[PDB]
Amino acid sequence: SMEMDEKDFAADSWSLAVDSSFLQQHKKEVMKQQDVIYELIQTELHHVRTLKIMTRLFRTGMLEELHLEPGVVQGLFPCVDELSDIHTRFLSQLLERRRQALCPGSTRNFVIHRLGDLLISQFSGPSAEQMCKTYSEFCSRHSKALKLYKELYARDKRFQQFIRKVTRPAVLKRHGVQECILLVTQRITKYPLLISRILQHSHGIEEERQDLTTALGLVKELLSNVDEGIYQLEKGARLQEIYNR
Amino acid sequence: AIRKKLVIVGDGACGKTCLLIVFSKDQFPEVYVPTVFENYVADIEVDGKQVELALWDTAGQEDYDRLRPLSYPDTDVILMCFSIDSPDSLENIPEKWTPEVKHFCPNVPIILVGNKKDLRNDEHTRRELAKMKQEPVKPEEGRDMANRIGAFGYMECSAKTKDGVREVFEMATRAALQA
Ligand SMILES: Cc1[nH]ncc1C1CCNCC1
Repeated sequence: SMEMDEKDFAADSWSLAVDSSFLQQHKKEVMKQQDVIYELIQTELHHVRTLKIMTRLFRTGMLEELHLEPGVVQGLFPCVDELSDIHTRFLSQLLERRRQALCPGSTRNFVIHRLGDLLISQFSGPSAEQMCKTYSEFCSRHSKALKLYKELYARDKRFQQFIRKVTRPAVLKRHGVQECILLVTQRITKYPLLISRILQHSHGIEEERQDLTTALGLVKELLSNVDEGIYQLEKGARLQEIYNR
Repeated sequence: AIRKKLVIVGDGACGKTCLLIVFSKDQFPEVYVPTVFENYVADIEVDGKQVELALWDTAGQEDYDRLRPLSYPDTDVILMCFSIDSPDSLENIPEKWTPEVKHFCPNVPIILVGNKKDLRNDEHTRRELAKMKQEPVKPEEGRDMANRIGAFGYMECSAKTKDGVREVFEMATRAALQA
């Protein structure tokens, strides 16, 4: 993550991120709504960051230092460039909505009143088709990626030294290869939980409650679609095993 | 330090996300209680052995039968949660959660955990449940379910007051270290 965004999302909540004199100007309900919106953006910032560790630290490091067979790095990190493109674009929109809302003379005091429309746009049309296609492909190659990682770590000395070296810093404690893959898989099912709690504190404006209710519906449609398009790929699976599923 | 993996399973309102948060921060958050839990690697020393315990949640995955099993690979210990204020969450333990965890995590120890133990003596909880001919889960009812499903053990905790939280995770570490 870039320093500017880390500092903007360093506090545990929106109420601790804004100036206490700005906080005092809002009702309890608005503070509760803003706390959950900040949690969604802070968690999106961390998710994009997980994808950067996978592309820049792991994937790219293996291509430039190790001698792996063609298609090995792709099997370890399936769809990572596609995933990074979806979530970096979604993060840019969420961060621009926060920035537009900043008070003049402030880099931290803001209120987001209209998140619903952004969520309806993200989980509809082409971008929803791309999320469905990319996660259906990623989640079906998840087990193959894990088994390929374990085989390499156990049989290749240079691969094991590479892993131990780039995962040694304490800031990478939660982000080993297998942990990054499970963080990405679990991201999509975090969305209805966050959106439902935002909705619970967004009854003040009838239009906003309707837009969040629609966006929650679209997220659930996407999840049901991804869930139904998953079939775990197995390295060495024979056709007979596949059509006898 | 050895690396072990923990996954917590249970119904949507069993309090599993709150249990992971309170343990990982060593505090019940005073300002904001997070909606979700990403992951955490806890440094734990139990009975003289140092372990890095990776913590995972299944919240959000309850209605997605093909996405949910993706959390199970290489799990070393399962915390199977239910809420003590919800006898209905205990009923689903042998019917749905136990056959799933035994299928995807064969031979992995399961610890049955009764969450929100503080609500056993909560009058609002007692009045609400009595409107559906019910009462908070009794200690023996939790023990008998853990015995029935083949759990490694049965434990109780309160994420709200922190009581029993540390003990559950130290015991989970001991279970993960076995044979
Ligand atoms: C095969 C499967 N996917 N999701 C859940 C399950 C279970 C596993 C235990 N037996 C019934 C189906």
